[PDB]
Amino acid sequence: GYDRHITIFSPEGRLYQVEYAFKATNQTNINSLAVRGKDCTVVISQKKVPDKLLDPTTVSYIFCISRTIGMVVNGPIPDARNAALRAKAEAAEFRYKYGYDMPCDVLAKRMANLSQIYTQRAYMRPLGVILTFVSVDEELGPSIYKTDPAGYYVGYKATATGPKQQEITTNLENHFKKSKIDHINEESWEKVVEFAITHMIDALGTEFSKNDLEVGVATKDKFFTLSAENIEERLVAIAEQ
Amino acid sequence: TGYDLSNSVFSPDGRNFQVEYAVKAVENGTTSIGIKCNDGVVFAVEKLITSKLLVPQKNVKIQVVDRHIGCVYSGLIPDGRHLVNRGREEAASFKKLYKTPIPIPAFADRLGQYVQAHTLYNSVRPFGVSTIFGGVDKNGAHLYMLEPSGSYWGYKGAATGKGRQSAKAELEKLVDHHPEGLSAREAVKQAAKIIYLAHEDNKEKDFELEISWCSLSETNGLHKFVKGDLLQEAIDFAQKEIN
Amino acid sequence: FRNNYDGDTVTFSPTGRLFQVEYALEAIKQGSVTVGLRSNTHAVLVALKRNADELSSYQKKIIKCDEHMGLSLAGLAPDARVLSNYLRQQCNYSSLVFNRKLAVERAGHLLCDKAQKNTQSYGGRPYGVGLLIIGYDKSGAHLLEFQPSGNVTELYGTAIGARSQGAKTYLERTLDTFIKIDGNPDELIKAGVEAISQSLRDESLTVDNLSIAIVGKDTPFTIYDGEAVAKYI
Amino acid sequence: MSRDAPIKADKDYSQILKEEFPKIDSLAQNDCNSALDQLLVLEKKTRQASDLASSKEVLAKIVDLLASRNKWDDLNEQLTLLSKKHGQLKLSIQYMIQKVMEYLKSSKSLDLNTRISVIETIRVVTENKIFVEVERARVTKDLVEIKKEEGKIDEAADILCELQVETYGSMEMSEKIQFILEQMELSILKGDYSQATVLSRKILKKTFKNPKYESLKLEYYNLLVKISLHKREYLEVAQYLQEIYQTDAIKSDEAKWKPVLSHIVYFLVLSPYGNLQNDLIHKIQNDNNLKKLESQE
Amino acid sequence: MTDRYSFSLTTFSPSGKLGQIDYALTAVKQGVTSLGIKATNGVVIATEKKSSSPLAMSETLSKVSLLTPDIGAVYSGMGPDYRVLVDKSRKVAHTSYKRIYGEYPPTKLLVSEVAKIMQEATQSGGVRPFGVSLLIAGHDEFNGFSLYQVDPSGSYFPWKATAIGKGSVAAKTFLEKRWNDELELEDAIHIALLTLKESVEGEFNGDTIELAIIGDENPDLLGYTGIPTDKGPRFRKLTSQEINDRLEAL
Amino acid sequence: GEITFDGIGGLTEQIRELREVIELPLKNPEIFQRVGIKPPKGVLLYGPPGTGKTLLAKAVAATIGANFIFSPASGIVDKYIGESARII
Ligand SMILES: Nc1ncnc2c1ncn2[C@@H]1O[C@H](COP(=O)(O)OP(=O)(O)O)[C@@H](O)[C@H]1O
Ligand SMILES: [Mg+2]
Repeated sequence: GYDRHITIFSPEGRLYQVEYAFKATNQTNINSLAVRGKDCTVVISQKKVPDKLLDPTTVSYIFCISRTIGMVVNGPIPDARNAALRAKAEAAEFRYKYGYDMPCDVLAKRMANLSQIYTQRAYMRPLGVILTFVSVDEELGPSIYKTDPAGYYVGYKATATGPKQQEITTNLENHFKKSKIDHINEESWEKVVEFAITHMIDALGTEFSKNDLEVGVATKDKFFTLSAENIEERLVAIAEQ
Repeated sequence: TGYDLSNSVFSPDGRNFQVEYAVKAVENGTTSIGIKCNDGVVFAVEKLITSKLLVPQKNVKIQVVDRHIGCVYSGLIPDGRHLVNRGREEAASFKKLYKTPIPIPAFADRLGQYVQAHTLYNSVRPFGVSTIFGGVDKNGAHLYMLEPSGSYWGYKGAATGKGRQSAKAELEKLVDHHPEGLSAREAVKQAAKIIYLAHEDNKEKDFELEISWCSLSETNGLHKFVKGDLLQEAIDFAQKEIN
Repeated sequence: FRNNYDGDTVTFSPTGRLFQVEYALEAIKQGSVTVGLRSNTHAVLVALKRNADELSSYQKKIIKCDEHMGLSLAGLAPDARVLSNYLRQQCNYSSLVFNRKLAVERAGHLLCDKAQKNTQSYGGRPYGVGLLIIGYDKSGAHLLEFQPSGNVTELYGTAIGARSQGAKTYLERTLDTFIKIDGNPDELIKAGVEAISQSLRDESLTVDNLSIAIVGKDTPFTIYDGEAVAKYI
Repeated sequence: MSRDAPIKADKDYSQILKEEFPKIDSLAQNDCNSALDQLLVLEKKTRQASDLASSKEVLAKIVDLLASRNKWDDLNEQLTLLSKKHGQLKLSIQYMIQKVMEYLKSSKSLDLNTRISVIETIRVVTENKIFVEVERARVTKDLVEIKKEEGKIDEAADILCELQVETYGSMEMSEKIQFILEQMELSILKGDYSQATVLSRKILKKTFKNPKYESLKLEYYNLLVKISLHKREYLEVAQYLQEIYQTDAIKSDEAKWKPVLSHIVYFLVLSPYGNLQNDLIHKIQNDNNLKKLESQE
Repeated sequence: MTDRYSFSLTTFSPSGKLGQIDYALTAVKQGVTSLGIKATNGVVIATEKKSSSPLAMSETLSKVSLLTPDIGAVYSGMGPDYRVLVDKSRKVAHTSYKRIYGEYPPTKLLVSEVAKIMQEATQSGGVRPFGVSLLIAGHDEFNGFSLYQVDPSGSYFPWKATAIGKGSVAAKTFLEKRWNDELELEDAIHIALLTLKESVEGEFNGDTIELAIIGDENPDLLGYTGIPTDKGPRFRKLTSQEINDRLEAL
Repeated sequence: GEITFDGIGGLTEQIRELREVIELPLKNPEIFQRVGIKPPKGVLLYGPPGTGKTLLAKAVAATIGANFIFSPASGIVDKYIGESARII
């Protein structure tokens, strides 16, 4: 239908185009996880291990946008890259404009506004990726802001994304009620990573190797990716179950 | 569907129908391979000789870029040649400004954004070539391949065109024999055999083998076509074992 | 497949072959026949000068582009024009700025590109005209074919337009003879006449219709007619 | 969990240290902790099914533990931790677990000991639903006998009934029947007859007629008599008992039919007179066996 | 489905009523029930918020954004159109009245400038109407408390009472029965809660309910005390706890 | 003969889920009546053809020993009533 194609309001008044973007962002099947520790923000994504024709390490879904701010991407790769530019770019420009490091909350707001402009542009087809910013924010400390392809955005205590998102959510919900707070337990940055690794394994039911994950960790003034072998230190106690 | 009659509409597929078609065209191009070695890269390509009226090694498919980036491409010849030419212009700006040769992943990114825009818009027809590129920059040797999708990744082997199937199988030996990659001189010989067995799938026309390399130990990390005696020798190795 | 997909340059068939491209080729088949060939030292184009009627003058289809350059058309007349003036422009820029005559090969890469821009674009015309370009640079004599696709190919000898069958066969046979022949303008020019007779249904052999051009390491680009082509006819 | 070399090393290893098993058995005497530790590491290798090879060394260990009045206390503790971790292939370990259970019955190492250990086991092994689940039922039947003596019979009955409503095809047909029937007897003692009646309904009556269930057939119908008779339902009593006589062993033998058929006469008359009564009583009339008794006749 | 004339916004519709504009209203309806009640001595605006995901934070979803410290807005509809429209409202107002007349707009003038933006996303072809219809409730000195609706068409109207969203029917009638302008503000807040309480009864907790007043100045929230003449903020947003107090007064 | 419940694979889970639905109200409508609910009749199965929805229907029927009538209606399909009227 022509009704499917028009960028301008659909007869329903809720776009077909928007529902479509939502389809897209589950083609790759990346289950990702982001939680807020006490003073640490853990992001984990499946690192696929393809054939030898590609290097496995190089393949990634976790990207360092700026200092403190990391981004996990869910949905197709070429569109991921397109989006990525604009966010890296603005963090720099804000620092020039305003002479201080950009806060997390403000970067997400900018990108919702760009998303909406896309459906007002006739030529342009709306980007069909999930941008979830994680950081140790300047004021607010651990912060999670998940951004939708449509352009809806909302903050999170914890979240997962994927087609199998549903299973992970339940564990995280019940956990937080027993713990009676919103932060994953232990001040220590190291053991919170391990509580995240473990909870990913449970929900999905599949044990993942160091090969099958990538672990990005937020501290004060850096976002950085751990070594392959760091992951293993956690994994080993857990792996016998 | 009407998504094939209006570019850059979000399909319920999640990828516009036209862009998909564009990929298919890569296959109609020639077996082109690339081999990542231990201190460089090799590019190798099957160039079908159309007729006796065609002129040896004068419309060579291998094209030089920068002074350290070796480039070859498969699919629409016109589309790719413009793309390679676009690529130099970008590299040019990079050199003036930052006074330094382009890193190979920098080069991939820049090209990546260019493709992306030209598919996100109705106005500009999607690109329909896959490009094998790389060489020896500052961070040493890399082999990357750029999908017309606009994905790119690092690789240790690349193969594309029709006869990629033959090619991938022969590339698996390389990795097992050496995680390093084979020695750059010895890999010239392996590369010829790969193109030649994959010309048993593209035998219907005659072909000429064209190899190039950018290797730190045998090229001083500048780009060069392998010609003359190394090239004629390479053909023999291949001919001898497929007998 | 009129309209729908493949009806505009942007829209792909599922396979991804533009039907329009083949039509642009058809324009060349409808076009005036021309046979081009070379030797290392000379490049010789022979073209039949089409005419409407007796009183209409036999019209040149070989166009001198530059002193050391020229082209011939087969296909759509408006397109050839926009392209030809561009050929001239580029050659002038290099001579002025960078000293050098524009090399024949390197001019072709640009020409390719220009054709592809109209294929990227919404609207515009992919050039629907094929051009045999001959030239004398510091690499000596060359002969290119420019396709409506864009592709430029260095060929010993080729022919485009109407009934190409007879002259192509003829060239394959005499391939070895005209490539060894160098240092002989007059003999290359003979080979080329003999070639165009095969293609034609003997429409004319008149001096009045055949126009022969030659550029090489010896002769500059000179257009030969009447008496000068009566030597070899 | 990637890597294939761990598979091979781990099996060979088990063999080496299973020849070395006497040193481990003997070490336990000096200290039970030194002996456990050697084996726990073997079974803690990253790949899964690393428990299966290694578990051969454990089969000989779980006997040593069972076989001293002190040592079975250490036994209860371990098996718990292994279960919590993953289960590590539900087959693998669980063959060992089941055998722990199998063992308590045969130990004869005092009523006290037996009671403690079962309460610990049954609770953990609730998770499983395969082979271990059959063996759970069987080992809970021990607590049920102990408690049957007591007034703690009411609590016991619930655990047993809760187990068998859950459908099993792991069990053979003869076995699933035996456990349900026992329940029905506990529910007689408890005073809940409608509970015994609900159970009865799921016990297919077709199955009993097959000849390997000839023994069960008698038992089930005897139990049914009990449910009706307290509640003065004389009509049902008659039917049951009639089906006892149609049991083929009973039918053949003079002695075995005699009290069965006498009991039917009493319950027919005891039912209020009317129409059911007529059609039933005249079946007996058809039948020369009641006429071979005379007081009855 | 509809005509190619009515999808176009450069083309007079047969009816003359665009299909487009009608789509914008279908979407308004689909959203939250938001209302406004005008009082002698205040305006109260109140709405329910989307429950969203369980672990999505509710606080960050804000359906009342202050345009200036003395004038707030409330909408029914989509988040994206809301935020973009909102940056445009403030920005155009600064240029045309905070530098020219070096002061905050009258409520009427601000409402006028918001309609114009709206109007342009309906005039220009290929740019859909704002997906949102507003209430702009506010206070200025000249014309006292004021209450408005601004339509995505770019027509605006003052009201005594209006409500929008699914529960618009219900709410409007309730306000009529129980209240008139001449009644005080304090009564209206209790009333508004009850009205919104018809809408949903599963949760009415002050977490999921955003309630604000534009009323009297707060010279505390002026924030540069020691100068009294400058008006404090007219708007004061009432916290969840404050809502709960107002629930036991109902 | 019962289609072997072992040789149903990857839908092991389906068999067990099913008897809740089917076995309890089929053998005794009594339990659901006392419980207080209208007894359930009408069950709709659905899966991409060749996952053995039919095969699963059979699997359950043998266990209970309940009588089994498999009627394909695609073998008797017609427009107006004819042969269908007789069969049903
Ligand atoms: N669960 C399964 N176990 C074994 N084979 C299977 C299974 N599911 C499908 N099949 C095979 O496919 C055949 C055809 O499917 P069929 O029973 O006609 O199912 P449906 O009604 O879903 O079309 C089955 O008879 C069986 O041979
Ligand atoms: Mg069927």
